[PDB]
Amino acid sequence: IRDFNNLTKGLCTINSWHIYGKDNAVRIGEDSDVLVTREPYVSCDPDECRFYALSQGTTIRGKHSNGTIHDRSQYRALISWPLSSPPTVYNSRVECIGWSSTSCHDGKTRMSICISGPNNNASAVIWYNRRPVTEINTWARNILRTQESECVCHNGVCPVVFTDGSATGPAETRIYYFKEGKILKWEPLAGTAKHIEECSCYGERAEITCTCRDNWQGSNRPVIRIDPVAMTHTSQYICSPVLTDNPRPNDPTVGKCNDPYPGNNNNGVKGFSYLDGVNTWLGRTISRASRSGYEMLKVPNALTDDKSKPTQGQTIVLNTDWSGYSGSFMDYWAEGECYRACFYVELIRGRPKEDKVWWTSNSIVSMCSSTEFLGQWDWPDGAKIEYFL
Amino acid sequence: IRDFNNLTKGLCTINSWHIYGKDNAVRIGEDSDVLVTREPYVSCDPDECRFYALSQGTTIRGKHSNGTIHDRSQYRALISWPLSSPPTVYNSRVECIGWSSTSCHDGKTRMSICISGPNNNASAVIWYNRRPVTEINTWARNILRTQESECVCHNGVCPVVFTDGSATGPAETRIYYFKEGKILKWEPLAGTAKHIEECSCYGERAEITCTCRDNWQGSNRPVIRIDPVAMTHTSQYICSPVLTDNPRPNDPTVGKCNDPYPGNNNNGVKGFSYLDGVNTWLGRTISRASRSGYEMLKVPNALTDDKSKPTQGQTIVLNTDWSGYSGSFMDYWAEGECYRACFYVELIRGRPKEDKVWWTSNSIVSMCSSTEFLGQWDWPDGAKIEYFL
Amino acid sequence: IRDFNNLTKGLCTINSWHIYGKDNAVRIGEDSDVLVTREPYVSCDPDECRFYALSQGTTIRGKHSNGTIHDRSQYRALISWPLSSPPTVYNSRVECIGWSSTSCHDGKTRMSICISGPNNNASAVIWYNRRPVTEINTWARNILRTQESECVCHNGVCPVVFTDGSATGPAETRIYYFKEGKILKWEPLAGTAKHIEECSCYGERAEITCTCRDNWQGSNRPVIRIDPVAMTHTSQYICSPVLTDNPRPNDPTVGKCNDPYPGNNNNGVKGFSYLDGVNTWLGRTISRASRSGYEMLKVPNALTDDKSKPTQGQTIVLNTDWSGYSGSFMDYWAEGECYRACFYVELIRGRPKEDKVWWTSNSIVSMCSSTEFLGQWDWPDGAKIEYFL
Amino acid sequence: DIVMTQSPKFMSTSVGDRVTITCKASQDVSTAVVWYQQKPGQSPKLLIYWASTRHIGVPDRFAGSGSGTDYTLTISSVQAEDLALYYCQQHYSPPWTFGGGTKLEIK
Ligand SMILES: *[C@@H]1O[C@H](CO)[C@@H](O[C@@H]2O[C@H](CO)[C@@H](O[C@@H]3O[C@H](CO)[C@@H](O)[C@H](O[C@H]4O[C@H](CO)[C@@H](O)[C@H](O)[C@@H]4O[C@H]4O[C@H](CO)[C@@H](O)[C@H](O)[C@@H]4O[C@H]4O[C@H](CO)[C@@H](O)[C@H](O)[C@@H]4O)[C@@H]3O)[C@H](O)[C@H]2NC(C)=O)[C@H](O)[C@H]1NC(C)=O
Ligand SMILES: *[C@@H]1O[C@H](CO)[C@@H](O[C@@H]2O[C@H](CO)[C@@H](O[C@@H]3O[C@H](CO)[C@@H](O)[C@H](O[C@H]4O[C@H](CO)[C@@H](O)[C@H](O)[C@@H]4O[C@H]4O[C@H](CO)[C@@H](O)[C@H](O)[C@@H]4O[C@H]4O[C@H](CO)[C@@H](O)[C@H](O)[C@@H]4O)[C@@H]3O)[C@H](O)[C@H]2NC(C)=O)[C@H](O)[C@H]1NC(C)=O
Ligand SMILES: *[C@@H]1O[C@H](CO)[C@@H](O[C@@H]2O[C@H](CO)[C@@H](O[C@@H]3O[C@H](CO)[C@@H](O)[C@H](O[C@H]4O[C@H](CO)[C@@H](O)[C@H](O)[C@@H]4O[C@H]4O[C@H](CO)[C@@H](O)[C@H](O)[C@@H]4O[C@H]4O[C@H](CO)[C@@H](O)[C@H](O)[C@@H]4O)[C@@H]3O)[C@H](O)[C@H]2NC(C)=O)[C@H](O)[C@H]1NC(C)=O
Ligand SMILES: *[C@@H]1O[C@H](CO)[C@@H](O)[C@H](O)[C@H]1NC(C)=O
Ligand SMILES: *[C@@H]1O[C@H](CO)[C@@H](O)[C@H](O)[C@H]1NC(C)=O
Ligand SMILES: *[C@@H]1O[C@H](CO)[C@@H](O)[C@H](O)[C@H]1NC(C)=O
Ligand SMILES: *[C@@H]1O[C@H](CO)[C@@H](O)[C@H](O)[C@H]1NC(C)=O
Ligand SMILES: *[C@@H]1O[C@H](CO)[C@@H](O)[C@H](O)[C@H]1NC(C)=O
Ligand SMILES: *[C@@H]1O[C@H](CO)[C@@H](O)[C@H](O)[C@H]1NC(C)=O
Ligand SMILES: [Ca+2]
Ligand SMILES: [Ca+2]
Ligand SMILES: [Ca+2]
Repeated sequence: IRDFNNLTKGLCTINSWHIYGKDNAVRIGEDSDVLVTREPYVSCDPDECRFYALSQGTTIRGKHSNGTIHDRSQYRALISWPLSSPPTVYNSRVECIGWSSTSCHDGKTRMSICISGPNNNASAVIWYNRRPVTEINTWARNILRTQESECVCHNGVCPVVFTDGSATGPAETRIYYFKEGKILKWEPLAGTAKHIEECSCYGERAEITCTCRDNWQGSNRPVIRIDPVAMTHTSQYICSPVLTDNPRPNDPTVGKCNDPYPGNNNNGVKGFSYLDGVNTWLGRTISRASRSGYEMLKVPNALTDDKSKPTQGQTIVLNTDWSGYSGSFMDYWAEGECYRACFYVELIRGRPKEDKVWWTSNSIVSMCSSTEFLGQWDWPDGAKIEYFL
Repeated sequence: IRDFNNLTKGLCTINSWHIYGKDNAVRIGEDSDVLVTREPYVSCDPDECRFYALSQGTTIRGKHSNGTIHDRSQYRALISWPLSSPPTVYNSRVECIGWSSTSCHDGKTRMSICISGPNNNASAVIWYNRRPVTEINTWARNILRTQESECVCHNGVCPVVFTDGSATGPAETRIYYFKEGKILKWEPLAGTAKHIEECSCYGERAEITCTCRDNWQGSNRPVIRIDPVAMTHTSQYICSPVLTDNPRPNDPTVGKCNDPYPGNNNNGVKGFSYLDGVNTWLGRTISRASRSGYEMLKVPNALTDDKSKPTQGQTIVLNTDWSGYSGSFMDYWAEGECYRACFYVELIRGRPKEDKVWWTSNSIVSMCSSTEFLGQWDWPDGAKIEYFL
Repeated sequence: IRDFNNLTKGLCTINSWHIYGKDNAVRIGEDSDVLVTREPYVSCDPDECRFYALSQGTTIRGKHSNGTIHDRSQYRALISWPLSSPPTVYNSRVECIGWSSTSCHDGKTRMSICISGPNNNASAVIWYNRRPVTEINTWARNILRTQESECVCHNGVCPVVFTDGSATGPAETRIYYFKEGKILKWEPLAGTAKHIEECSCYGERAEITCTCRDNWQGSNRPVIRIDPVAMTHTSQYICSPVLTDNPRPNDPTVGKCNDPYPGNNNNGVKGFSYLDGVNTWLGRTISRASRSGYEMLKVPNALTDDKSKPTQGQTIVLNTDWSGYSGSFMDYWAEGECYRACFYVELIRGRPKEDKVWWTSNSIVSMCSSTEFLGQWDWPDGAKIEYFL
Repeated sequence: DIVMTQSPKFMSTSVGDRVTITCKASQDVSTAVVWYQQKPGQSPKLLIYWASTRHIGVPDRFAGSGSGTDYTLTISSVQAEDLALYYCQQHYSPPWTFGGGTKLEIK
């Protein structure tokens, strides 16, 4: 659309979740040429939505897929492919090179940010309208990292959070505000979260909100609210005792708002939440211990009340199937009064758990908010690790 | 863009090099249908950049790839495919037939020149806007040859250098000036280089500059500066002792400007350089002896001072991985004050060195100029010659 | 182009032939998914040229390619694919179903005619702008057949020749004049040819000319000139003793203009010729006896003088490689003073001659007129029937 | 494997002369011949690669020559310090195969 976007609506009433799109990438990859991806996200253009993910430069079935469990290699790009098609060697478009990304569209065209390099000489290049325009070196030389999901723009301004430093320590997270590709401004992490890792975001009423990972000492979730106009921000935790990170302790009756709810150490998983008062929904794995299942629970006022519980659920995928990363996205350009809220779930396959195959790849599964209360299905990746042997 | 281009900017300050695009063509070719290419280049349109290379009419894994080491066959075309996708049987567009090419876009549409035939009845056809418009017979009946990289246009005029005659002798190089496809003019090689082979070029401030191959008696590099307006030109050598051709002698303390710095005989490799004074950068292989590694070195004033040395480096690829051809390209249509300078590196694989497989093909790797001083990674083709056995 | 075409130029001076496009379809088909085609042609749009051919609904390497030697099946369509790409399962567009076609573009959009059915209840459907608009039943219930190459339009009128009846007898050939898809008019074969089979055509100075097959009793070639405006036509033979059909007798010193030059019986091969006086060129196989090699010979005034001989040649493909069908095409929409004349050559492979494989398919090879006298190469399909075993 | 063949196996000239030493191989190795010299009780050293490019610090007086299968190291001004074994070595394809050496005696 020839004019930048504004976030002018609020969320629609989230009463159940319908299916939006699921590629069956791993089921199709026992016989077409699908690339091994990991870390998916889905982000829309004014004209189409498309799945994204980091590639590993090899197909599921080809010999170089052995060891795609390694997060970082100079063979990974951010690639897009049409909704619910597989990332296949032939329909996949490359966006930019490197091992951590984040991309979003500003109303006019799209930005895409790729981070690359060795852990202590890594570098970000912010592409905008498929041309490189800015580069950022590491500020702390320890695996410089950005969102792994859709970033969000308002009036030409798209906040990105980055983190460089350790996911065990204090690390140095830093919020940037780009416009048309250039560094407008940036800010150090302000507010109460201990460590910020890997956020997923959304926008409503001129506010960009983000749910993230406390990989340091938190089983609850640091949340960052950004004012795109003031180019300013806070961090805090989700008050609700329903813990969404994973691994997890049992859920308290009273969680904690301003510090990491403790129990688990140096471990997390990327995840999201829609924080909108009575109409709040928190996604989390069904497993306490590992990436199995995905549940969506209505927990009214979860961000604020430190004693909040579910009033309604929805299982996205059974505990006896596998889950993984999750982040949010919205069709910002979509006719209506409000924003249909949506999310994706990475279905991870292979190693380390299904170790009989030497690879690790995944599937997208994805849902969006239905105001009617629709019946539920649960949505398995679907492949049999035994046909690849 | 409906109006021809002018080179109106100068180069931007080249302080490090970020990653622009790397297809993992050979890693993907153990399992998708990739064509065996060699001699890559990358050239932009106002609307997209795309990799190019000469095809060998067969896939890496199919049986007819045996012997793709032969440079010339009536089965090779100039093909393009989107940035960082593989040249695959299904996404690759054919531009024109034959075994040596050069293509560039004039602001309005693109020209593409293909040379074809037996060594003594070879012929060039200059395609423009995907229609053939001019043909050129051989002037010396010994393997008529043109750039193997992006040619450059100014105000409707695109210089191409060709060479026909031997890469051991005196050969007869000849600069042509096309406009809209027709021969505007042409010139015999004027200036001090002994033999001119296979140039790569660039444009800044209404000047098209070219770095080339002295396959006859030079380990330094003949450089051709062309005035697109006067339709005129000189040749000379790079003064700097840092020798960029390969095989190479050791580097002198004092190289030679106006004659071939001697040491190696009848051998070369295609390569580039940005010659812009204090802001000069020379690419060369790390190996003295063979195509291993690729280094970019700042050598201030290299073209003129006969006693110039590196003041800064950047390794594009380690000496313990393989390199090959290299040439330059620039996104001429790209918003800004200056020209982001870029180059590609052909990663060659198979024979003659990795002779266990019967083929020879390659990968692109490609970088562009970052003014910030970014950290460095080194960028391997990546395939294991042992999974193709 | 929003207005119908007129043939307003004449041919350009044909002094040699450069390469226009060669898919290496059979070399690529030992490892990508290429469809088995036969009967190729190439026809341009105002915006692109593309190869065409009849498909056989199976890939070279898949099991159902066994027996693709059978001309007619209800599994063949007219398909197009970009220039010099293979007809592959994934890039090939289907035009219309059946076993004999002819297609051409009228300036505005394209027509395409497909013939289908059993030999005695066969039927033609004339598609125009990828919608069916007219149908034609058989007038003589014996394998109703049309051009197998580009048909030609003038001012909205495109003549098509059809034949139904036997290629041993008298058969009933009938010229139709379509406009926008409808039957404007039609005519029975008028003039001196005995039998007319399978023409290839071209247009210059408001005249559509056609060279065809006398499969009945002729080793010379019946030629049909059509006035698109008067919607009228004659037939005659090529006077020249240089015989272009194949199998062939030796060449006389004096051939015959108005009757079939005799020697061979009930056999032919599709072929073309540019008949333009002093600037005439006749293509023919090098073999007397079978489809080997392809030669282009300048025979000045061949259509009229009954004692004409070659004054110049050009070998398109050696006698020790294979040829096949040939027909003409021209980029009618291509900037200039005159028409660059062009042709294709079907390279046939497999059975019946290379019978070790159970299939029969082919390659295009294609050249266009160069006014300069360019050197020559010869252009083999290129595959080794031994790698498919 | 390529096979670097040397013959003779001993060679002699006097002080100040020229000597030439024949290294040939199985197939066309495209000038990619290396020359080493190994003096008694010493590491080899690189004289010459690509049959003609003198390595850092080997003097003008050791010249490289060859093509196809056929190569020849020429020494001039044979000093007393030039007695050693000379070895050729292919470097066109793996594995790099060496000749069997040639002794240079100074007559
Ligand atoms: C047709 O389709 C409709 C629409 O899809 C179906 O209706 C939906 O069906 C859902 C299943 O009944 C229902 O969800 C439930 O809603 C209640 C509200 O009254 C909510 O509390 C439930 O949430 C718990 O249940 C699941 C297990 O079933 C847990 O895995 C989840 O964590 C929630 O439990 C935990 O929450 C609290 C804190 O943790 C504790 O109170 C609780 O003990 C429990 O703790 C353990 O689990 C945690 C993780 O598993 C762990 O961290 C902790 O340490 C403990 O180990 C659930 O959401 C939907 O409300 C309902 N929606 C609608 C509109 O109807 C309908 O039934 C279908 N009908 C037919 C014919 O098929
Ligand atoms: C994080 O990333 C940053 C940014 O990427 C890193 O900084 C860069 O790191 C580079 C490596 O240290 C550094 O490059 C060097 O810069 C100096 C200037 O002070 C420059 O002279 C160096 O160039 C030589 O070095 C390489 C080997 O390391 C050679 O292979 C090359 O040829 C250059 O050597 C030859 O040059 C001259 C003439 O040949 C001679 O003076 C020299 O002896 C040598 O000769 C031999 O080599 C030739 C070919 O190899 C051969 O032809 C000849 O016959 C001889 O055999 C080099 O470029 C960058 O300057 C530096 N840049 C910046 C902004 O910092 C940083 O270190 C990283 N840090 C961490 C924590 O990872
Ligand atoms: C560099 O490239 C250039 C440009 O490409 C080369 O020049 C071209 O080279 C061609 C080969 O020399 C040359 O073609 C010849 O031109 C003469 C005119 O003076 C023409 O008559 C020749 O035509 C006959 O020759 C071929 C065999 O070579 C035959 O297969 C063909 O049929 C023609 O022969 C038949 O024609 C008549 C009637 O049939 C008879 O006079 C003749 O005896 C013969 O009969 C038999 O053959 C028939 C079929 O094969 C058969 O039906 C019959 O029964 C008999 O069996 C030929 O076209 C080009 O003119 C020339 N063009 C130009 C511009 O120079 C150049 O040489 C290359 N140079 C280098 C260094 O590579
Ligand atoms: C976006 O909103 C701003 C005010 O925040 C306004 O000035 C601008 O023109 C708006 N653009 C569009 C396309 O709504
Ligand atoms: C690759 O997979 C094989 C078995 O398919 C395994 O034995 C090997 O260790 C794996 N890793 C590497 C680097 O080869
Ligand atoms: C290119 O520059 C020339 C002068 O060199 C000018 O006349 C011409 O119109 C310019 N074209 C464009 C599109 O800048
Ligand atoms: C093809 O490769 C085979 C082994 O795969 C080899 O023996 C043969 O000589 C190669 N060349 C040709 C022309 O067949
Ligand atoms: C084609 O020519 C006719 C006369 O034959 C004329 O009336 C018509 O408008 C022309 N159309 C075009 C596009 O040239
Ligand atoms: C198919 O090919 C096989 C061998 O591959 C042959 O024996 C058979 O007769 C062919 N025809 C049919 C109709 O199966
Ligand atoms: Ca955590
Ligand atoms: Ca050289
Ligand atoms: Ca006949």
